[PDB]
Amino acid sequence: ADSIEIYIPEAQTRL
Amino acid sequence: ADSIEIYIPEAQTRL
Amino acid sequence: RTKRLFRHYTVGSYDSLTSHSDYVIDDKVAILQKRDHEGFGFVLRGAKAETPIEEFTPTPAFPALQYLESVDVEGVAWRAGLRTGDFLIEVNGVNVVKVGHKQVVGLIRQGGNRLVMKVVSVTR
Amino acid sequence: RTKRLFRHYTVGSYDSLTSHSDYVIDDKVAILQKRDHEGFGFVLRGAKAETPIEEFTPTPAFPALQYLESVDVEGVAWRAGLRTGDFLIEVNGVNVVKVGHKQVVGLIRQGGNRLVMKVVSVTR
Repeated sequence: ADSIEIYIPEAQTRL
Repeated sequence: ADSIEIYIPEAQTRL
Repeated sequence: RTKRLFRHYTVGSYDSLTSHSDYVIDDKVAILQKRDHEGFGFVLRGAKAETPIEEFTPTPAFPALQYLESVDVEGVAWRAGLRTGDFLIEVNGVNVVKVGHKQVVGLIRQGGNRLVMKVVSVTR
Repeated sequence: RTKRLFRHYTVGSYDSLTSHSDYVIDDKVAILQKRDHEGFGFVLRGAKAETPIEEFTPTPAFPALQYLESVDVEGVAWRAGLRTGDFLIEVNGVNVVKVGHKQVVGLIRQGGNRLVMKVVSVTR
């Protein structure tokens, strides 16, 4: 068992 | 020592 | 550099990735100047109290008693940067964090065409 | 009727009174028709991922990966009922809850001038 925090990258897109 | 749940009345107002 | 905090939680070989964002508490001062006949363009909502509720305890989730239920778009408050869900901290320099609804509304009406509000936006 | 739920915690003669209001999950459908030159009027933001993230787990606070980071007031999406912070659930009959940004964007673009979406709003 484990609990881990991670930054997942995000993108922005104007539509 | 106690943890109690209570409702408080809320009002709305247009300004 | 654009990114979001998630939590990876695993136990018994079952996995779960959930969003895990820190509370962003953003305090701002909004200054509202309306004409005699227009309204400030918002609906205020919160706890009724004939006197301040001293035992109220602010949390990141819920910093104060009175908040913005709705803001009319293109209205005065909207243009002044106020948005739905902002919590009122000060009204015309007066601390309202623990103040009953009737009294906060009073303070607002007293100001006439001018309204100065310190608010906080909580997002996650 | 119009009332909020507050928790009253007390221990050793100290009191706190805090509000613990649950998240509202409000699903809606939007139909968007634009002109060739105009935009839909929104900025989409969400996790980059080549393939859907199977272990992603929707929570009340965060139902899905791609969300509306802003919506142009009186733009096409706004008129269609979309608001800032809406979570994308389905895009042209494709489930996108767990889907990475590039692919969702690709679906939106394959649609041309028409976009039909299930989205979810969340508030506290």
